[PDB]
Amino acid sequence: LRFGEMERDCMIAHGAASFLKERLMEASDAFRVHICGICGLMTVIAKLNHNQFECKGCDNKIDIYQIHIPYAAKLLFQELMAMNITPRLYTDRSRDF
Amino acid sequence: AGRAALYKEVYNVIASDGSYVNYRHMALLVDVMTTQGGLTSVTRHGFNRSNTGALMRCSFEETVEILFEAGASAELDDCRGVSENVILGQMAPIGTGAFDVMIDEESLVKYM
Amino acid sequence: VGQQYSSAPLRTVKEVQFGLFSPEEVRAISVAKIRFPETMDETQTRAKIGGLNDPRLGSIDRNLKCQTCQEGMNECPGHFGHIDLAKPVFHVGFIAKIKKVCECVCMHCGKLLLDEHNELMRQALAIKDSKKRFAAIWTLCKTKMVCETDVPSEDDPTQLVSRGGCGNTQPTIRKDGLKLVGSWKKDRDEPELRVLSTEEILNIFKHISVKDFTSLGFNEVFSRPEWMILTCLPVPPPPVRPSISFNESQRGEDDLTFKLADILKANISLETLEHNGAPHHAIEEAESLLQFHVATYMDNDIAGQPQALQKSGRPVKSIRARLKGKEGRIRGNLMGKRVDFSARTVISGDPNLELDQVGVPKSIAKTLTYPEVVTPYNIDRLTQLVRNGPNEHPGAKYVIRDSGDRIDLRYSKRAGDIQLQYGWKVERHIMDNDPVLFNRQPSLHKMSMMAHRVKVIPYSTFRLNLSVTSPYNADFDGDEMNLHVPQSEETRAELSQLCAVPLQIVSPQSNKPCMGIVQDTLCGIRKLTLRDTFIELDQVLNMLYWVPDWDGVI
Amino acid sequence: STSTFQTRRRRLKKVEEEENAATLQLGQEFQLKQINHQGEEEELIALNLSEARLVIKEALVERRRAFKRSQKKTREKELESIDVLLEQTTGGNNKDLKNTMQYLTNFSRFRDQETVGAVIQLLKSTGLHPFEVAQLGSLACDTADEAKTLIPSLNNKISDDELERILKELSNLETLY
Amino acid sequence: MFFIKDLSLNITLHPSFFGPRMKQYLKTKLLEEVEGSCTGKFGYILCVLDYDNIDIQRGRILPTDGSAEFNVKYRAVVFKPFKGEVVDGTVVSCSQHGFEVQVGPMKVFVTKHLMPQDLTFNAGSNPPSYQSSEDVITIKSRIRVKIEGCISQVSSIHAIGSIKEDYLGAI
Amino acid sequence: LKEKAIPKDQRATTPYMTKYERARILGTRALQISMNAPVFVDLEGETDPLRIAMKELAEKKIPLVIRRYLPDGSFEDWSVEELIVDL
Amino acid sequence: RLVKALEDIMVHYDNTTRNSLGNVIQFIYGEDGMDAAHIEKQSLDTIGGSDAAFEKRYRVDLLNTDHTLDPSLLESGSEILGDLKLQVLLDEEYKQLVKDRKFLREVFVDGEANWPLPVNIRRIIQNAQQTFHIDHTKPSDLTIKDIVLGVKDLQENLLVLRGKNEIIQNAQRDAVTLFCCLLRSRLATRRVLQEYRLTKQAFDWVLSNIEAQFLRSVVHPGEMVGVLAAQSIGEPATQMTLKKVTSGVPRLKEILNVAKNMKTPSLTVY
Amino acid sequence: IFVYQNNITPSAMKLVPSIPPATIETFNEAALVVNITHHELVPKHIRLSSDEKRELLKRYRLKESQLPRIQRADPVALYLGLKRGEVVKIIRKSETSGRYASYRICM
DNA sequence: AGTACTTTTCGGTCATT
RNA sequence: UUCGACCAGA
DNA sequence: TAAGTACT
Ligand SMILES: [Mg+2]
Ligand SMILES: [Zn+2]
Ligand SMILES: [Zn+2]
Ligand SMILES: [Zn+2]
Repeated sequence: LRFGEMERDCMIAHGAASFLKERLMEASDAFRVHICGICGLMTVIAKLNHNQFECKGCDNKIDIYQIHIPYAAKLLFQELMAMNITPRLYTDRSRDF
Repeated sequence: AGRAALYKEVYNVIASDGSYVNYRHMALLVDVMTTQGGLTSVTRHGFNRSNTGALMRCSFEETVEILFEAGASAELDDCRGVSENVILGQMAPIGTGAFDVMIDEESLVKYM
Repeated sequence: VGQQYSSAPLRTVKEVQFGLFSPEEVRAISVAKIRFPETMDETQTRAKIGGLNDPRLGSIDRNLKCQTCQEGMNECPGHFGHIDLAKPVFHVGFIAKIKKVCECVCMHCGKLLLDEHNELMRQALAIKDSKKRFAAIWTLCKTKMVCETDVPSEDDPTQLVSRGGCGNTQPTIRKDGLKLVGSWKKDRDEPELRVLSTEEILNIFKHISVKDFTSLGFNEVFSRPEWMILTCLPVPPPPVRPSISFNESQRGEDDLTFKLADILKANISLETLEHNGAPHHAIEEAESLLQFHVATYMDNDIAGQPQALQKSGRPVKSIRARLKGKEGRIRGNLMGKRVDFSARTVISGDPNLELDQVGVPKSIAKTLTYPEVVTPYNIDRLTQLVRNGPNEHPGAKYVIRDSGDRIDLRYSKRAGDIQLQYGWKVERHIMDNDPVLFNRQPSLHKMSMMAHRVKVIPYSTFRLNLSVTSPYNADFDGDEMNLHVPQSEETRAELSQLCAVPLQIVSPQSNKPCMGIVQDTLCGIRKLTLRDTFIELDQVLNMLYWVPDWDGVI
Repeated sequence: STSTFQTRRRRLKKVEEEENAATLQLGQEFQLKQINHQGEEEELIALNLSEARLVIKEALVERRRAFKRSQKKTREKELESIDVLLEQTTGGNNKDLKNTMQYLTNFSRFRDQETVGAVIQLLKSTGLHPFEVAQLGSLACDTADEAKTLIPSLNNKISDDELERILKELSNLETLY
Repeated sequence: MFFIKDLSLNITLHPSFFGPRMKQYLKTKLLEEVEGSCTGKFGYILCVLDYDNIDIQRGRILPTDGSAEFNVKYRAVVFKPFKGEVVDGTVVSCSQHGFEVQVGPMKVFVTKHLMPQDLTFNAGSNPPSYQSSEDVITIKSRIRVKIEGCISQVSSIHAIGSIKEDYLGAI
Repeated sequence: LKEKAIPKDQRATTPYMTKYERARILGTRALQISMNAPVFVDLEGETDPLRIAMKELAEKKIPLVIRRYLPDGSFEDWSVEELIVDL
Repeated sequence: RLVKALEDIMVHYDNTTRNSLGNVIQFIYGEDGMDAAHIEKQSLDTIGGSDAAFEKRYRVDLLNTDHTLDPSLLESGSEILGDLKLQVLLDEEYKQLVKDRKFLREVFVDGEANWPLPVNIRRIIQNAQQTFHIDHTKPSDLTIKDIVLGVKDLQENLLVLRGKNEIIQNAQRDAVTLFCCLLRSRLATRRVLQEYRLTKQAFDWVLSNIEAQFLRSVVHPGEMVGVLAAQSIGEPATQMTLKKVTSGVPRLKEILNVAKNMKTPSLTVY
Repeated sequence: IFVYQNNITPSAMKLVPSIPPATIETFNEAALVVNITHHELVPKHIRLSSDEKRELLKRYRLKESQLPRIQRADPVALYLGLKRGEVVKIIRKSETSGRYASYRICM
């Protein structure tokens, strides 16, 4: 079935935080990607076996994170990139506030 | 005084029908419309232009148009918006998520 | 989610840094040269040429290989590729600025058109808001069309101070299709119309100052004006433009995979002109073609008509189109999704449930499942459900062990067998009193979605209590309703502790309760009241028995 | 992995990874000015062999102790004495530590926490940088040349005579065997 | 050369172990994933000091599984050779391409052609060696090398050193 | 970061546990309990985690700490023990 | 629209209403920090009523045979008559109830005295009543000091905001004022003894409850009030099924759009 | 304060901000016939010392931007004549709690 | 300154690519 | 799969 | 349907 926009706004109202996620992630999309702790991208060439990780270019192998985001969102990003736009995914805020 | 009117008028629209809404609601809205400076409209023209992140406004009326000028002016998004997280698959800072929980190792001993 | 452990630490996204790809970066990232426009058939031989899709990029045919990255299909997200263009092209969406920028700076030297020297400018240089400086700056120098070399400082208008030089008059500019053209006024008379070559624009930008960027809504690290022009083109990997196979010996390519195919073609053709019979300007008749495709690929709903129809007259899904509001990604994939653990049917009233319940049909209860974790507290009960099977009602239909592997209870040669292990999970059937989220769209209320108690019942309908009718705003003239099932011990909590119907009784939207008594029960509660109305023993006894909490005191 | 008390704001262009040479230019992770947990500043911590042998032993020991509060609820002679301290408070599969103790205990230059102390009190009047004030401690040096040449970061930081005196008091403190 | 750097690490504890002596388990695991590790930005982690005052701080419960994550702050003894660093160690392996010295937890290798000339290589020796006019280098023989360059890798670090300068060789 | 940590004194938030807090503490705790975590109350025969939680939460024997963040980023720390539970 | 425009608004732990920027939109949710759900239409008795009748009800004069509490009500009835130190509190009280009157009449000019307010006091007493089987016959046992000095001690505990300073604690007083008017309205000496014969027990109870009750009606930092407020308005907007003004739905549309050329423009000049 | 009748010449007004610190203001007669602050709706405003303001901020942990704003040309902003940066405290009546304290910074 | 244009506005069937 | 039409509904 | 901006 469909947990559309309104069905969200509702849980938001309810304050039913986690449930909202559970609907959005675990019971739907939910995907695990790897990022470069330098250039917030999906670049990372994760061989999840020989634990190699790399990311030539920003050239890494050390600073690499892993995250969970809706596949659709991955796509959103990749799509945006295909449009030459860069959406950086950083795992730590540096702008304070 | 404008707020005072903008409210009064909105209140009336809901009274004419013989319905009732607790001040606070109409207030809040009438307020969001005002604070900023004058009469900010509830439309892609107004509010969806504020300093709010990109990803957030991104989800209403202008999407791509908005995203494009986001990376072109290298914006930075806080990810404090309900939307922001929903798009990332993270727990939004909302009710249940307006705080964190921890295992106090100390108190975890007095208990036994 | 995703499966297969990764020694990589896991965090949550905290910031989203928006930028623009620098040709140099695009190259570094890519793992594919992408020279050929073809798809595969190494001469019909099935596979994939080191040309387009997978010249090292992602895959298909259910085959590990993703640059050894293996893992295969599910897990290996895409790996961007690139495609070195022939000559710089605009960015269909940026044209607006690229233009509005030139109008802010003069060519040849490439520098601002209003220094701290002009006071009106000062004011426009204190405003801290990329979107606003650049909106005021522009309004200020869009008018002046003479790269002043000497201006009257903060003193006498008599004395003239110097700065940058080259008064080369500034041409006003207008937009014709995907190209920028401007006229240079000559005094003595008559204009001078010439097309602004990208090659040219791009350059004037490359030379704009470091502090000049910034002054104008930009960012030295993430978005230099010079990047609004495409030199290198990132190539989205299959997963963005997947195929569709009808087994084998057929096709199935995606819209995008074609516009690249075109862009590619239109690019090569160009190249083979500047290294061959180059009738100088019989080329810019084929360089506009690249600017076109590389434009339409991203946006295809422009002003200059030509829809770039694909043989058969079908429009062509531009990337932009995929994100555009409603029905698309952002709004229809992210802000709202289709989900699992959900059911819907026809609702009908039942004067025999408590308010906070909801009758679920056995049919569904046996379909919907809740993952429970084998615990000493339950081991017993759980093992019984498992045994019971996925056909009997109180039962379960999936046992999952630590070894991240699913035991399909309805087939597994061991269904009857199996002893659970503390720590295993046993997806079981929904059971009497499993908190669930019930709802009737359109949902425009906290209450349009409330937590009910699951009461497994016969017959095919969600049977809801009457009094909880007005909140959802539902009738039974064939009205349907949606049920969602929680999944984590904590998720339920969130429903039961905040969304449970008993809780919604009084609403803040009008500081008064939001459910009451209707139809029969109401109409009858009046009659049953009247002075005139009396009741005799035999019955007053049955009526008493009915209020479940009767203290048994006639 | 194991982060290190200093969030260096990496803004995209990670390119300047200088060289590592006895130009007292050690990775950013080893500037003379590093940060302590308390949040305070503190000089780098350079350990010359045998001084390290003591810090390790000292912790490996006081571990075996607090590893029993909870339990309830001569050269060749030290090799055996240490092997045990490991097969008691070590991971045993820390083949490195084993090998670091042999080495660390074989090429060491001091046995008394009193002798290593004076060595320090001594070199710590030089104003030299931690890395030098280490090598000097763990490397035999008879001439100002054997020194000012195996530790080229010194060269102009100390008069040969002066550095020669220091070298004297070292062989004079150098515990026997 | 050996250092005492201040580090930190994040451990994800399963609710299982939310016992009475959790602290105990944490530390325990701290050590499982550090003492013996290796990096290019820290090099050889050898020993966690001050086992007792290890800071755990309040760990926060993740939010899908009760696993909690504490930022175990600690301090330990590290060691990462450098280029131009002079160290002496015991030789270990020795072939026709050079011998390999073992400076602590690391192995520094010296090339046949990175030594002097009057020092040739004797094959028919038992055990294998390198002879000189007055010097002889083989297994147990102690050498003092100058690490020309470093190469990090996996969970170890190797490097090539020379004995062609002065005050370099046997002892 | 500690300048962003407010002292147990000077504390200013609500002395009582917010409905979302308890909502989450119970869930969170329930979850952990269901994970075979240790239970700090004698189960009077109970066997449902959220039920055990509700119990732990009433004898205020729950080792959790609610960290309340403020708009500017600084937070306050309260303990299920402290927090009053009206509702 | 309404929604998307107020998603990000919620009450933060400081009891301020903000959005994702931290932009205060309301300093106290709804100008009072009370959760809509805990509210009922009460009547501020102190408002209406002839200046004459106002006295006959709230006025107490211990120095007058005809304006004192007849000892048939209070236990220490006869031993009070005349006392001058009490008539000071007793007068302080009245000067206040009166200050109140004028205040309300400055806020609710319509004279309308029924308003939504946390803590239903009427009922809270109604219970106090039949909970202690209070007899409208025998005399109370309250000190006039008992009453007046505890009602004052109550207001001190109806805390909405907490802050340890002036700017904050000054807001506190603000976001409570109206409620208290209603409070003193119903806990005035004369009333407390003649209208609802409370005993010390009753009164000390009625107090304790009002406090707790109040403290529950506050708003929980966490509430996503924005989406709430949005819906609360937008919901009854759908139900709108349809003197010559612009009307409902089209008008609301006209308002949210902030349109320069509104169909009906009008303007009422008194 | 200069009170013009029907208008001032665009040649003159561009002479006000040319002599700081001092400041000048231009008011039309027809606009001052009635005092707007006397209107039923308009609640009373109040200037705040750069002392009282640096406070409001500290007490709410606000940054200048997160504060509600009033227009540099807002009728009442002129009546009192604020300056980009000055804060006005708006105190009004309320059907939820007698009085409500609000703050408006300026742009 | 007027006219045209764009956006925004919870199931199965048929036909063609 | 996609577009489009219809529908059908509440 | 109907309004509002941006655009011709
Ligand atoms: Mg219906
Ligand atoms: Zn990278
Ligand atoms: Zn791959
Ligand atoms: Zn120029």
